[PDB]
Amino acid sequence: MPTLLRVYIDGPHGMGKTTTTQLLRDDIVYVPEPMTYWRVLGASETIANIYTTQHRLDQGEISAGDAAVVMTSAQITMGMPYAVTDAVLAPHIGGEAGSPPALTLIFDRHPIAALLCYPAARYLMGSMTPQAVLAFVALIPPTLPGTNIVLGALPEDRHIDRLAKRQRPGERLDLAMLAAIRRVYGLLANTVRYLQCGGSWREDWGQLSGPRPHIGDTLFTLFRAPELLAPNGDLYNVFAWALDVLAKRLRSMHVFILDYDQSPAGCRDALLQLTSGMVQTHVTTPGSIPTICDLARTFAREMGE
Amino acid sequence: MPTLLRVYIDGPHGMGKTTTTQLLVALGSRDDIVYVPEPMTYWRVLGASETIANIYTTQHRLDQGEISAGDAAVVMTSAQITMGMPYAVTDAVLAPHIGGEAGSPPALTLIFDRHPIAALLCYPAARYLMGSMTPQAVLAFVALIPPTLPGTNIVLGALPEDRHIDRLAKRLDLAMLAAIRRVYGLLANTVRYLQCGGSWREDWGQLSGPQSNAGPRPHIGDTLFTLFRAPELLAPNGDLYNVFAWALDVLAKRLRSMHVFILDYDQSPAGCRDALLQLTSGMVQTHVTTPGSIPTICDLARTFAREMGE
Amino acid sequence: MPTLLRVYIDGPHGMGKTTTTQLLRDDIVYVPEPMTYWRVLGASETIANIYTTQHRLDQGEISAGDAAVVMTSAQITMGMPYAVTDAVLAPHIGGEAGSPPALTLIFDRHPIAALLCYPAARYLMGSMTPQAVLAFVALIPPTLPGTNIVLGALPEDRHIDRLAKRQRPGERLDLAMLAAIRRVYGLLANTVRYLQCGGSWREDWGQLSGPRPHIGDTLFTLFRAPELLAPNGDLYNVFAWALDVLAKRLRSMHVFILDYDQSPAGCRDALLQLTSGMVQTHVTTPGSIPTICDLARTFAREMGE
Amino acid sequence: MPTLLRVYIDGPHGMGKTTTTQLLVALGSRDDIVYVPEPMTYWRVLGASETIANIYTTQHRLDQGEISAGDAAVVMTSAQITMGMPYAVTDAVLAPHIGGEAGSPPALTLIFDRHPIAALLCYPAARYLMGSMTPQAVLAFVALIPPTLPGTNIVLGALPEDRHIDRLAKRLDLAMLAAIRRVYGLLANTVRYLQCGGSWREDWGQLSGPQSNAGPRPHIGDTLFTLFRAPELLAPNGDLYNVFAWALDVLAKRLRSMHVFILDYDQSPAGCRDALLQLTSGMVQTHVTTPGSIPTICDLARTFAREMGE
Ligand SMILES: Cc1c(CCCO)[nH]c(=O)[nH]c1=O
Ligand SMILES: Cc1c(CCCO)[nH]c(=O)[nH]c1=O
Ligand SMILES: Cc1c(CCCO)[nH]c(=O)[nH]c1=O
Ligand SMILES: Cc1c(CCCO)[nH]c(=O)[nH]c1=O
Repeated sequence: MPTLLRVYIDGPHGMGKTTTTQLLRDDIVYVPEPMTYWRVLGASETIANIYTTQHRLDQGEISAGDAAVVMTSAQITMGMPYAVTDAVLAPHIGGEAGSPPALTLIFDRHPIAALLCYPAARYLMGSMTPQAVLAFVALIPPTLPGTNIVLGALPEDRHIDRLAKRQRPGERLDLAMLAAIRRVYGLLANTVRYLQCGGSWREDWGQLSGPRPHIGDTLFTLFRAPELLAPNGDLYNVFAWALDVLAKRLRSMHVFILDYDQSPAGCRDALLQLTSGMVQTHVTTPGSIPTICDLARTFAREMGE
Repeated sequence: MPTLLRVYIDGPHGMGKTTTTQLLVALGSRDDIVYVPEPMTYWRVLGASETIANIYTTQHRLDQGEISAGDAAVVMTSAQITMGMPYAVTDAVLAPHIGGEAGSPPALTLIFDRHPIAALLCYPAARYLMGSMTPQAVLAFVALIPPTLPGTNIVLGALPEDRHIDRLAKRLDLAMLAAIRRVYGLLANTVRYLQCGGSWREDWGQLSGPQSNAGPRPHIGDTLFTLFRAPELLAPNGDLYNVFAWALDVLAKRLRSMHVFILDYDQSPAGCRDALLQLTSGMVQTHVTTPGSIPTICDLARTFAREMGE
Repeated sequence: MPTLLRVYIDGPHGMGKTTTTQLLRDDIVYVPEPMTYWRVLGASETIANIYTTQHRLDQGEISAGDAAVVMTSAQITMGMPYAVTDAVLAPHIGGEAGSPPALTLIFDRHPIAALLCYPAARYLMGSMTPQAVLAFVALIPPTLPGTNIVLGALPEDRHIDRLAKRQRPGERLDLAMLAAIRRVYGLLANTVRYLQCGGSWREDWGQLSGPRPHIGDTLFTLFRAPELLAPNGDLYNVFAWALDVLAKRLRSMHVFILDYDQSPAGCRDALLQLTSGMVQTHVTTPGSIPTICDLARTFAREMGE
Repeated sequence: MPTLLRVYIDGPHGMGKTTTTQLLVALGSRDDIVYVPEPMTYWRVLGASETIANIYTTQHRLDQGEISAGDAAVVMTSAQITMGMPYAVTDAVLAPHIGGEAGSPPALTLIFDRHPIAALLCYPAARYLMGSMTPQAVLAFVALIPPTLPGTNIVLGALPEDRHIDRLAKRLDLAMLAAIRRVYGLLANTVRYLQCGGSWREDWGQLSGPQSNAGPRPHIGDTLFTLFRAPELLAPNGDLYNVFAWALDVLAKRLRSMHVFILDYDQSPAGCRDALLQLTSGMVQTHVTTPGSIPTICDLARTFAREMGE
């Protein structure tokens, strides 16, 4: 059975993933940003709606409840392409191969960006309830073998610079959102590591009110929100179970950090040198490769412009 | 390994589902049958404030022309996320304990008040027909439906519309009642169609202009695939965009391995109970993954019930 | 408190770590190969003794028992510099910093090379008992925070080529040893991953006789050796406890794969791009940096030529 | 948290250590005192074949001039790895359960038949004096001595040489007996020296040409630091190579936080027992890290005893 290498380029937007993936006929396929789905297919100018809603919340034109509704609804549209892609690809993924590959599938983001990271950042911006965030978490697809996710590293000033000259249709340069999104992804990397080193959120939970990251430097800190706790301060079981799922989904992910503070050619090599430690899997059928190729190419043609 | 029987009682609201279930639970030994109730407390307090009231108020507002379709859709989509939360989280923590199928007593019987598809497919689809939700959002929810675990037995209910209207009326939105009844009828036909070898892609062109585990193969027009022939999902060449076509592939995959049964609610509560009890005999059981899965499952259900079912 | 980045360049010898580390005044210090300790200080031509002993075992001049004694004794000498370095450095290492660093300490190998990997490979060459290997494992120092280890990737033919032109004093080009050492390091990488993904050796033990690597692709397979089992096939508790330590020591390590199938400049950049995902720690005293620098420079001056 | 008392009975062999320990264990309740015996079975069968016999045969062979110093050193080094295995593995799995120090009854008392330093320092050092081990290998073992956990109470024994020779003689290598007695005397002085503020680096130059927890500061020449002034460890400038100097730093660090006591074995078994029992009163206890650490520790000790102590 042929081998496959899946690479999910994620992290905060505005550092250069697009460029980095771009600089790069049958052995590698690229599933690009589904901008057409966000701007036309799924709804009308989804990014624009998102930034306009936060801006109005900031100005006091709408309430926090109004914003959260908009924001929750918008995230469903944003993640759609990722969720549908994962669902049809799942059955074709077999078990790990071990320490080249028939096919290399490079994706522009993983489902957790839309189901965990963006929503968590919006929660930090006061435009999304923590219950909605855990509801998206509860819907995160099972982590399949060989789930390699590349997160970016970049000093904030440089990030702002880079983000400013590459704004998306309807986007507004919001420094508070940049900080929130950067904080979530930093916590994300720490969480995977925490979990991989044996961290148990239920055992360390008490430390939030008192060789691995401290629970306070992981995504678990965000869920100490008062909306999720009973009158005695205990976490409701519904949410505690959602955190159990988060732990299980994140733990088996393989995280790779890509330094974006270099030229596009540097990033390109950087990324390519990073693939040697990535985990490959076998496919389930002999005709899985071809199907995967068409899926990816069809996705790109229809949603990546 | 000990065996497990999971039964999800679902279908349109107002038929007597909850009553029936509690009567069934009351018959069995204290610990060989557990109930996972309707998470009303999560819907009224924990996830958000009064969700059902908000859903109904939004629709009414839309009907009166006090808000736009867009305004309603954003509220319905967000409300549906909250509505489905408890079902999704329960399925996610139960998943790992479910083993392979065994055969048609068992160590434990888990009766559930609805299945994830109620909140991720059925209500959203009914709201799409009510004009308070977009077809794109409905398909987004469909794509998020968790993998269907082995031994997924779903009991849907049958009941004459005049009796249902009567039973339900003590708002009483009759248009929504008709829409949810139609959606559940489509659902049963969809499973049947899929189990008889039906391929939506092959029959798609037959579109234009119930029994779940018995009968001949239904026409595609009598299944859920007909709801998605909306102009929003169609490209300039007439066919469905691939994004949406893939969502329909997920829908087929998720519903084809389920075991659906129809329970006639047009009888007394005790009749319903005994009818349901008889139906369990042809249902599929599964093994559990660990020896301590049973206890864990009981605790999960009891915990759920205590915190969210009142 | 200043931050520190420790980088242990390890993996099978002969791929180019030396060159890679070499191509690279106060912010980075290099602790080189302690060749002088191996050839003179600790004993006389230790590498030579090692390869001569295997060769004689292969030719049938000495017995397996004779070889194991020599081999065990030799490994104590080989690891000495690493073990003493770790022991005096331990107290200065604080907790993780999180997602530049005051000091970057690049080492030529980590204690597990001499206490786990080489011995395991020699066990595979029939020149070391499995009990001795688990005895070295039991002596592996506690895994401190920020333990980043770089392992190399390189196709076998290329490795042989590279190994052939860079033989060490007294070394003999042994293809059976190359395979054994390459196999151990491949299993090592799989083991860390297995452990990080929740793998439990005691739970999966039964699979050796019947989203993570299968236990059969980890270092645990090597310890199914008959010398370690009781008459009923059970693992003796002494050894089972040694495997518990292995799991604990390996699990919190951060592994990074460096592709050595490129020019030295490529490897150098490759390695440097790999540092962005490495874990940094705080030191315990304000004067820890300076002390660390002198230790490293003193080590280099006395043992690295 | 429950408290724990760990006592390592060590010192030269042939003084009555084992007997004394078993008498002490026999006094306490069944489960408040557990014994971790000498792992003879690991030394005779499990780790290798007959290790002690091999050690003694090698030395004899060396003495007779039937093998070289190099041949003996390779065998002694490898034998010492096997000898220390069970102590090292036990310390590694016990470590995580040990908490901070409490004060001078406790939930559990663990009596050990020797400590890791016996196999990683004392015997190797004695073999160095016997010419069957190199000083470099001895220092390699020293560098591998595990971090000294809190509440490390070590009981060393005192006994006149004529009585010891008598007690030990039913080979009888008197040179080895003298070497091991000297090493243990040096050890006690080393701890004392370190606890009185002694700095080997400051006093190194005083080298040329017992009581563990009492008395004045011993001279460096009466401590273990004197054994390492060997020509093999000295650079051309006269001083120690840094590699070896760092090994001595590890030795100081490891022995300075230990609590050493001297037990007089020149009395009857019951006298020894009561003497030992009285000594436990000034020993340091520690808390355990988890509430279930006690049971785990008991099982570990019982398992160890069953598998390796006969
Ligand atoms: C992926 C994602 C982005 C990033 C898209 C890149 O510009 N932004 C959002 O507001 N929600 C999402 O979920
Ligand atoms: C499950 C569900 C119901 C049924 C709950 C009332 O019995 N109603 C909705 O409006 N959305 C849903 O998702
Ligand atoms: C590190 C090591 C090497 C590798 C040193 C690099 O040439 N070889 C051995 O035989 N034992 C060891 O432990
Ligand atoms: C502990 C030990 C002993 C003592 C065991 C006999 O009581 N003898 C040796 O030769 N080496 C050792 O390491």
